[PDB]
Formats: sequence, structure tokens, C-alpha cells
Amino acid sequence: SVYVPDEWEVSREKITLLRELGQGSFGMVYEGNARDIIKGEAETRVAVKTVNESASLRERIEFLNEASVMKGFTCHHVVRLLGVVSKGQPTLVVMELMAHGDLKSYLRSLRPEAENNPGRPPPTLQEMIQMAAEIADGMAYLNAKKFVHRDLAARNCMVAHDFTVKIGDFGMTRDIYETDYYRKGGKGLLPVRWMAPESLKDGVFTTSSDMWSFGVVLWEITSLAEQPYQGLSNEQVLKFVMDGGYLDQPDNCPERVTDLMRMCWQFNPNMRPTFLEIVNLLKDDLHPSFPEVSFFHSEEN
Ligand SMILES: O=C1N=Nc2nnc(-c3c(-c4ccccc4)nn4ccccc34)cc21
Repeated sequence: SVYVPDEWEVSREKITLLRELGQGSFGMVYEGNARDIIKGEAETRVAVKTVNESASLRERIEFLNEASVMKGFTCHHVVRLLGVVSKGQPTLVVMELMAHGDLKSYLRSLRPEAENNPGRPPPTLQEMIQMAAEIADGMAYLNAKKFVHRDLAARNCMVAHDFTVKIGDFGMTRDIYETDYYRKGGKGLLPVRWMAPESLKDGVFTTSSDMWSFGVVLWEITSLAEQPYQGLSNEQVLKFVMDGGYLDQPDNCPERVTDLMRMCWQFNPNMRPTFLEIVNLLKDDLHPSFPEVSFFHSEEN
């Protein structure tokens, strides 16, 4: 419980909170305007995440330390941390704004019956491949930095103003999608419907179990984010998957996407593909901008 201010610290005076976006599991997230936060931009539309005002000083420290995990990361397909306001109150962290929010909420809005349907039809095959490659590229970047995500899921991806999908601001959906988590004392909140068998069995998270979860994200894309194993309880899901079960393809699932899921859900984790291998499989079928922005095509890879 210490937070030392660094080069990410920004003056509170630069940040204006404009409207609520939604409740993060630790506090309200707002849309804001930030002055002189990005070099070359006089002003930037941002998201800014806070703690609940009921939070202790130590909880604010823990919040900032958890948020700071993202400081090292620079990838087009991972949501970017822009600044921190730790001095005074309220505690703020300023993030790249993702205009269409989290991918689970977004996908659900595309259901024909949804009250908030934006008029956009469900994703085409080309759109799904594009999303898959973007998610896999962000994940490849993170895994290359020896970072294991542990909670890859549509709710933890975000959708930008230009409809690019990115790995979302980390750990932001435990309130809006609380039912996606099974609390198991000692282990904390477990996203059991997204977890690999060895993670369920042994509490082990690896890049190979991130790949398992990627398979489930593809399933959510093709099902418009139904609950995986709907109508099994959390304890039933945990046993089902440990015993070798995995998700059946949604109705009308495109074959190419089905095949990706099947690779992700191999029982032996050493047999699953890597994220770079996923991007390699998809590379010839993407927007022209992809090689300009991807980790996969970068000298860093
Ligand atoms: O934590 C974020 N970092 N960048 C973001 N961009 N957007 C949102 C966001 C969220 C949101 C996502 C997760 C938790 C809380 C709020 N909802 N939303 C609705 C419309 C437009 C944007 C958004 C959240 C973040």
C-alpha cells in the first residue's frame, strides 16, 4: 500500500468530467475532455475511471496500483492508459475513449429484439474475422510482454469510434457483468464459463488458457454474447469443462470461426495455438490498415 506519483501524473485541472458512461466494478466511469494529455493534440476525448466515494485511502492506492499495470503497454489493439490524478480527490485514471463501450454490451445491442438496437445488423463473416484478428493481435502483444490476461471475454474487449475492437481497459466489468463471475474463497472472482480446464482444476493461468478464453470470445461474437452454457450453474460448468466438455457452436456459425474455436479448446494446453499463429491464419483477409498498426507486422514482434 504505497502509490508513488510518476510521469503519468496529470494535473486535475486538465480533466473535465462530462457524462456517465457506466459503473466499473470499483467505481463510476465517465466520458471527459482532457487538455494537453496526448502530444500533438490540444484536447482529447477520454474515458475517466474513478473509485466509489466510500473507498478508503488504501483502496484508492490498490486502485491506482491495479490501473498502473497498463503503463508499460503500447499497442493499437489494447486500450491505452493516458494519465493518472492521484493528488487530492477524487482519484482519477484517464483512458483512451472507446465510443461503443465493451464488446459484450455492444454485441447484445445487435440482437434483432434488443431495446437499444443501433440499426446495425449482426456481424458479417468478414467483420468477425477482422474482430478476431484485432483481439488476437492485442493478445499477442500482451503475451509477448509475458503478460497473462486471465480474464479474456467479450465484456473485457472494447469497441472504438471506428469499430476497431481492442483488448479493453483491464478489470472493468465485474459490476455490470457480475453474474459472469463465480466467487471462490481463496481464488477470488472466477469467470468459470470462460476458463480453461487446467485453470479450473489447478488454478493455473497461462497464455494457453488465454487462448481457451479467446475461443469463448469467438463463440460470443457468433452468438451475440449469450451466456456460455446457459442453464448450467457455475459449479456444473466447472465440472463439465474439467471433464472435457466445451461449447457447441451457435446456430449458423461460419465454418472458419468454428475451426478457430476447436483449436482453442484442445484439452492439452500445449496443443493450443499461440495468438501470433491465429493472426497468421487470418492475415490475408483483413483491412489494408492492419499491417500499418498491428503488433504482428511490427519490428517489435
Ligand atoms: O474503462 C474504459 N477505458 N476506456 C473506455 N471507453 N469506454 C468505456 C465505456 C463503458 C464502460 C465499460 C466498462 C465499465 C464501465 C463503463 N460504457 N460505455 C458506454 C458507451 C461508451 C463508452 C463506454 C469505458 C472505458
